[PDB]
Amino acid sequence: HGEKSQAAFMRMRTIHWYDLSWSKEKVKINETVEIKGKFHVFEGWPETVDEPDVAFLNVGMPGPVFIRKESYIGGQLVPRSVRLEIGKTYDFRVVLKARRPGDWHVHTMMNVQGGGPIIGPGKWITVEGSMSEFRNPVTTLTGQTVDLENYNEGNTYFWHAFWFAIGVAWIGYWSRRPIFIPRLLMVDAGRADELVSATDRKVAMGFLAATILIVVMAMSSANSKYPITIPLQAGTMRGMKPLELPAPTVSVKVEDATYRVPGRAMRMKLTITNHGNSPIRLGEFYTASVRFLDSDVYKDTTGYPEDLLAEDGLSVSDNSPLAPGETRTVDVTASDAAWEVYRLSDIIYDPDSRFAGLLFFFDATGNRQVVQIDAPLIPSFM
Amino acid sequence: HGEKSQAAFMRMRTIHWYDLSWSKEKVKINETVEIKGKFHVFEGWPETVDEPDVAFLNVGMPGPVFIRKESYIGGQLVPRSVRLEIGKTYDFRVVLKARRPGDWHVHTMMNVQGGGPIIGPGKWITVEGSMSEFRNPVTTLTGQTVDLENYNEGNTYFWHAFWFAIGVAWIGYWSRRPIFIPRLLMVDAGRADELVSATDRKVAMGFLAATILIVVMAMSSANSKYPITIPLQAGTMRGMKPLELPAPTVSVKVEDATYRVPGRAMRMKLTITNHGNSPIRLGEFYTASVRFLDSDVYKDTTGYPEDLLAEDGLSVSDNSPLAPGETRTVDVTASDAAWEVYRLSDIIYDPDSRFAGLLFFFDATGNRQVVQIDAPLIPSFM
Amino acid sequence: HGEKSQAAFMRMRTIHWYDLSWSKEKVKINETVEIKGKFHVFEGWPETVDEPDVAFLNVGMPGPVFIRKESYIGGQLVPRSVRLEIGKTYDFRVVLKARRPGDWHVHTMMNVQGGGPIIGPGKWITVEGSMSEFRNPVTTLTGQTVDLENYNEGNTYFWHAFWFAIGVAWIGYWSRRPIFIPRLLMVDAGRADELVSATDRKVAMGFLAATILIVVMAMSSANSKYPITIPLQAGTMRGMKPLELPAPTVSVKVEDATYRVPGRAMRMKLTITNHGNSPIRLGEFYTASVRFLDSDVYKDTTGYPEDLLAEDGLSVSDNSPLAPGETRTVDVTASDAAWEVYRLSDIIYDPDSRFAGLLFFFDATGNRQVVQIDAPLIPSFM
Ligand SMILES: CCCCCCC/C=C/CCCCCCCC(=O)OC[C@H](COP(=O)(O)OCCN)OC(=O)CCCCCCCCCCCCCCC
Ligand SMILES: CCCCCCC/C=C/CCCCCCCC(=O)OC[C@H](COP(=O)(O)OCCN)OC(=O)CCCCCCCCCCCCCCC
Ligand SMILES: CCCCCCC/C=C/CCCCCCCC(=O)OC[C@H](COP(=O)(O)OCCN)OC(=O)CCCCCCCCCCCCCCC
Ligand SMILES: CCCCCCC/C=C/CCCCCCCC(=O)OC[C@H](COP(=O)(O)OCCN)OC(=O)CCCCCCCCCCCCCCC
Ligand SMILES: CCCCCCC/C=C/CCCCCCCC(=O)OC[C@H](COP(=O)(O)OCCN)OC(=O)CCCCCCCCCCCCCCC
Ligand SMILES: CCCCCCC/C=C/CCCCCCCC(=O)OC[C@H](COP(=O)(O)OCCN)OC(=O)CCCCCCCCCCCCCCC
Ligand SMILES: CCCCCCC/C=C\CCCCCCCC(=O)OC[C@H](COP(=O)(O)OCCN)OC(=O)CCCCCCCCCCCCCCC
Ligand SMILES: CCCCCCC/C=C\CCCCCCCC(=O)OC[C@H](COP(=O)(O)OCCN)OC(=O)CCCCCCCCCCCCCCC
Ligand SMILES: CCCCCCC/C=C\CCCCCCCC(=O)OC[C@H](COP(=O)(O)OCCN)OC(=O)CCCCCCCCCCCCCCC
Ligand SMILES: [Cu+2]
Ligand SMILES: [Cu+2]
Ligand SMILES: [Cu+2]
Ligand SMILES: [Cu+2]
Ligand SMILES: [Cu+2]
Ligand SMILES: [Cu+2]
Repeated sequence: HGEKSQAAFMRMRTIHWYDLSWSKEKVKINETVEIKGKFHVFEGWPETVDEPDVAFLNVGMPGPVFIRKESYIGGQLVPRSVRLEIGKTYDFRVVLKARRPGDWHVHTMMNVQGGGPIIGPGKWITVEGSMSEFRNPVTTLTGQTVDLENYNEGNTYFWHAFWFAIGVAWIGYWSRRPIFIPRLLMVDAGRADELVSATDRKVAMGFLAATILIVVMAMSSANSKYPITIPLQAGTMRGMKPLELPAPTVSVKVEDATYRVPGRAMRMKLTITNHGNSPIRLGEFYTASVRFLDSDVYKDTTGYPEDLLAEDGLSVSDNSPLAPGETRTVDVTASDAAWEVYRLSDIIYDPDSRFAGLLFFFDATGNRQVVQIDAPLIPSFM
Repeated sequence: HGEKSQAAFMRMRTIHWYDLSWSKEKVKINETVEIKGKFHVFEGWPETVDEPDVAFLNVGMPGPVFIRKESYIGGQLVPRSVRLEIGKTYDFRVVLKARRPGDWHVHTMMNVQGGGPIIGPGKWITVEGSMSEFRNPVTTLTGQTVDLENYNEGNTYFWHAFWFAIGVAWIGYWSRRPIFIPRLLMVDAGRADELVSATDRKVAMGFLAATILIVVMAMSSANSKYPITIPLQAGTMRGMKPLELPAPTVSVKVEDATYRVPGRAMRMKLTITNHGNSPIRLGEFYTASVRFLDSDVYKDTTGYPEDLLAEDGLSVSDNSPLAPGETRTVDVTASDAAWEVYRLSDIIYDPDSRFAGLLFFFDATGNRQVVQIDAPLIPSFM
Repeated sequence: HGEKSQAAFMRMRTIHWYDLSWSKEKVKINETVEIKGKFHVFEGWPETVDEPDVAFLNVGMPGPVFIRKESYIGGQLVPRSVRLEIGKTYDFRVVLKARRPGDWHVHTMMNVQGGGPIIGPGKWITVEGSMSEFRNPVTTLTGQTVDLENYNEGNTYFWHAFWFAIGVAWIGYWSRRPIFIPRLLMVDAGRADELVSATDRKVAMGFLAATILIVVMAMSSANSKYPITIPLQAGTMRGMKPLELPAPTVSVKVEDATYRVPGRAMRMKLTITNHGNSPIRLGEFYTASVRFLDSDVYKDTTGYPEDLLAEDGLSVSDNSPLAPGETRTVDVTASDAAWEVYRLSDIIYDPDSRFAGLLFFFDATGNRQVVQIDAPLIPSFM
């Protein structure tokens, strides 16, 4: 939730999430779900979004209904912010543990500093069980195993209640006497010195000394109880390993790209050159989490969110085997209610009417090439 | 105009504009002139100029004597700011349309954010005709063809005059009575409440209600008249395609570079190694829009501004065919009044006495190699 | 001095200084000492240190006990700040001239803007002689040879004394009369106009006119005496040539890296793959200026500061010739008091417990390969 309201061109021109898998659709409490996939950083990064020099891989959900057990970018655990390069592709994996029952829309997201949220496709996952069964065991380097759900709760309650009680007692010591009107009149009359006695001064001195001594003793006792402590671990982790992918033996030029403004579709003229890899055929156009597929060339079998999957939303004028070398100019039409449901038609309000997306080409043997396209998008009103 | 006053080293060390062409020297009104060329970004970019992450290709002229019909960087239209990389070469093309008659010095420039203006060579172009014949037709996506010279002029005049008249009427309603002295005396005397009557309150209420209602009705009518509107299109366009140029089979090292301070020339010792490409010969040294040529090796036939063209300003101690492999140390002398006219001799006031420029080598067949040189420049006073 | 107090991980993860040489250990006054070596910029640059876009090569010493005659980065003189790229290796050379007698700990350092100091290994150098024998001759472009120790000293003294005397005379002219109490009483009594006479006004006018005229005449005389002047030369020098080094035919993966917190050592599990270059053997681990060596494989003969040299501080479970192709998992133990002396054990207070260093592999013929390792460092308390 939160993507439909984001500018259409910003969603089109930031990060592209390609083949994704979810290990389970329905999980029990304390069971783990794995979300893996690839994300590509668009070369034409918008200028109002800072470069992903400081980026964090996040899980979009209405709260800690899951707990993120681990997250890996390129096989490396990433508990901190990371640095990503423009134009590179990265594998990502996220292992989550179920905490609260219910149906949850879970998304993979990249939070970018100086940019904001970049939400990926969301999937509905059902958690069955009771929240009381959730456990979060962690073993420390000191040899102690604790449960993070209730660890250190009683100590915090005790100390906060103790200090609150001390403050309440300090206020109530003075609250046993007339408070506001008689004291104000006495101060106005010049009898302020009569409002504080020697016993009050002794009580204040005792309160101050007891507070300081208790703080010192509590710090000493806490140090004795936990002689091994480390500061909070923070920093930006550089040197993320990107994917070394086969360059596309397929070249695609966008002649024109238009959308009818009333409109639930997008149309584009494309010149495609096959540089080998056998006769190929376009099977899918990915724009903003929406996948328009050509049923005759490719069929999704990964449980891609159906609200974002158009099984026959790709209409190519001529989708015949493009013999290696053939340069065919084709008119592709990406049509689906998701265009209007995911407010991609709101590119009419955007201060930049340019789109970007991914095209997937398959040969007879099923090998897939990914081609990256970007162009300006012209609205049609006649 | 405006380059002679810019620091000499800043002009030497920012952008180099090489082979340029102008389609016409004399044009009529509504006729188009094309300026094409190449620009190279110097690797040793000055630190006080921000990197050209946000750069705009501009035309330097005393105003809209021309209208910039289009501009292309690397074959791509660039109506917005663009991103350029240090050390890369780009083709540029600018098509302008003549608007006002007269002789105009036209320059190609790169405005760089956090840096300032980078002016290129200027050429004198004559426009013949009358300004009243200039037309700027534009066809909108709604099917309307308009002339940008006078489009929406009457509407703006009408609305501004209407609101100015309303304000004048509001002031003049109160201006029919004594204004300053009697009213001031009455307010001082305590008779302020007598200065505003019930009729005045009713008039003020009517003015407020009429203003609000007129604004609302005008907005509704404007929306009805123009139901299709888009916001201003802005942004920085990345992914500019640079030139893939042959690396210079010629290696040049600058041993020493000196200039006499009184002085109208510059001298340099150079070690040149030919790595193939047949016997070569230096034909031209480009510094800051000034081209020093060796008449025996090369002759300009592009109509390069004569104030910046020194046909025999390159004197090479030995400019004989440098057999592939020969490593000759030569003393080159670049001499021309342009050195003093374009205030390149003002490098003596610069907080950085280092120069940069381009050397052009030609073989027997006429093939040209471009070598890029940079060195510190030492003034000579004895 | 000043490195032991710097965070251990910051010292481990910034710049690595490898093979270094000092021309002399004991020098006389006016004699020169050359310090050469290589420095590598770590790829995982810490986020709290700005990238070395503006870096200066500096000499760490308690003052001008030496004078830095020259400094070269990649064979190019670097009197100004320079730009360095992450992940590149550079040669550096520094020629210093002895000025003051005594024993001096001299370090090579890289000052990085927005980062702070990066100190390299320090060496003790003895200077014998008298400071009065030190000379700093410099020949100007005007044909004058001067000594920078005493040049322009007398002129500065004369002008400062002259202006101070003028100010003292101005104060003392008024100081001959009663100063504070009688004047205050007269001003309070309303007799302020009697405290300044016409002669005082004439004296003030003469002082003002003389000051302005003297300033103008002094400027004119200084211009006449030195008709050739240049502004201060400043700027950041880009285009530093890095080393083109053989990629390591040796691959090393860090399985685990741990340190006992009481502790004077560090332990690591490593998987090493030989990709040719004959049977190899680990001979040295460089962490933070500390070099742990395996005496049986390599011996230092460069006079590396002994406080930072552990001749037998590298213990490899199996350090037998790793036949090209062999993938051996070995347990290496780097032990030395320098770990505690140079406060590398203070990584326990660091907000980032990750280390980086260099491994040196030698074959039978003595050829050396440098492998770069980085990992998180886990403290052991049991
Ligand atoms: C829950 C209260 C709201 C917020 C409390 C915030 C800070 C505390 C303020 C007052 C503390 C001192 C009590 C008054 C002097 C406590 C005090 O003096 O009690 C005797 C009073 C005074 O004697 P008197 O002049 O002969 O009688 C006048 C009132 N009948 O008599 C009483 O019968 C008791 C009345 C006082 C009861 C108020 C207690 C509520 C405060 C404790 C709340 C603790 C929880 C805090 C978080 C919400
Ligand atoms: C690092 C330097 C210290 C900071 C400088 C200021 C220090 C001030 C000193 C007092 C100067 C005022 C004159 C008072 C003369 C001595 C003095 O302390 O008198 C009591 C004064 C009231 O002043 P007075 O009676 O008119 O003074 C005349 C002689 N008694 O109250 C206080 O000082 C505050 C309340 C009583 C203090 C008891 C200790 C509790 C507070 C400290 C914590 C102790 C427990 C430590 C935990 C381990
Ligand atoms: C061009 C004027 C300069 C700038 C104007 C700026 C804002 C407007 C100020 C005054 C408007 C109300 C007029 C006075 C009450 C208009 C008004 O009350 O007119 C009757 C006056 C007053 O009657 P009275 O007391 O019996 O006579 C005294 C003056 N003789 O009599 C007149 O004979 C007319 C004199 C007033 C003429 C001034 C008009 C100029 C202002 C309109 C300019 C519009 C263009 C604006 C942009 C420049
Ligand atoms: C979103 C919330 C609204 C903002 C809150 C403030 C609103 C204020 C309300 C009035 C409170 C003061 C008491 C007045 C009582 C009602 C009232 O409006 O009285 C007239 C008052 C003068 O006060 P009064 O006579 O002593 O009031 C006693 C009873 N009449 O003048 C005004 O309110 C201003 C001038 C007359 C207003 C006429 C409408 C023109 C202005 C609004 C635009 C209407 C056209 C819309 C275009 C589509
Ligand atoms: C070294 C002094 C410290 C700093 C000086 C800073 C600025 C100068 C202040 C005073 C200058 C005017 C002198 C007084 C009027 C100089 C002046 O009027 O001298 C005659 C006085 C006054 O005559 P009187 O009323 O009959 O006698 C009263 C004092 N006996 O008599 C004297 O016997 C001389 C006393 C004055 C000597 C003070 C001189 C010190 C100042 C010069 C220092 C220069 C070095 C500067 C850097 C440190
Ligand atoms: C660029 C524009 C200049 C700045 C504008 C202000 C200039 C002010 C002028 C004076 C106006 C006040 C009326 C005084 C009338 C003329 C005048 O100068 O009178 C003397 C006034 C005192 O005023 P007054 O006697 O009541 O004036 C009545 C007629 N004399 O003192 C001063 O002006 C200051 C002290 C005397 C000046 C002598 C010259 C020394 C200062 C200047 C440097 C000269 C040497 C140059 C070196 C090459
Ligand atoms: C959450 C836990 C709540 C803690 C509650 C603590 C109690 C707080 C205040 C008690 C007020 C009694 C005032 C009696 C003066 C009532 C009073 O003033 O009585 C006259 C005495 C006469 O004493 P004397 O013998 O003639 O002279 C002194 C030596 N003999 O004067 C005084 O000066 C008596 C001073 C006594 C002050 C006691 C207050 C100390 C409170 C510290 C509390 C510590 C916090 C808890 C620790 C875990
Ligand atoms: C650029 C175009 C210029 C537009 C010029 C607009 C004219 C402006 C002001 C007229 C002043 C007349 C004042 C008469 C009070 C003169 C006045 O006060 O007369 C006494 C009346 C008595 O009226 P009554 O009948 O006894 O009671 C009300 C119901 N019957 O009192 C009032 O309260 C009369 C109020 C009348 C106010 C009229 C002003 C409205 C002006 C709106 C202009 C709209 C803008 C143009 C639209 C395109
Ligand atoms: C470090 C070097 C130190 C320099 C010391 C300079 C001496 C400073 C002040 C002298 C005070 C004498 C005051 C006499 C008034 C004492 C005074 O006021 O005497 C009455 C005269 C009467 O003169 P008169 O003839 O009747 O009228 C004028 C034409 N004839 O009035 C005046 O107005 C006299 C004005 C004389 C003022 C002289 C002060 C000029 C000082 C400039 C110094 C230059 C700096 C050094 C250059 C290298
Ligand atoms: Cu959602
Ligand atoms: Cu992409
Ligand atoms: Cu010009
Ligand atoms: Cu260049
Ligand atoms: Cu030291
Ligand atoms: Cu390194």
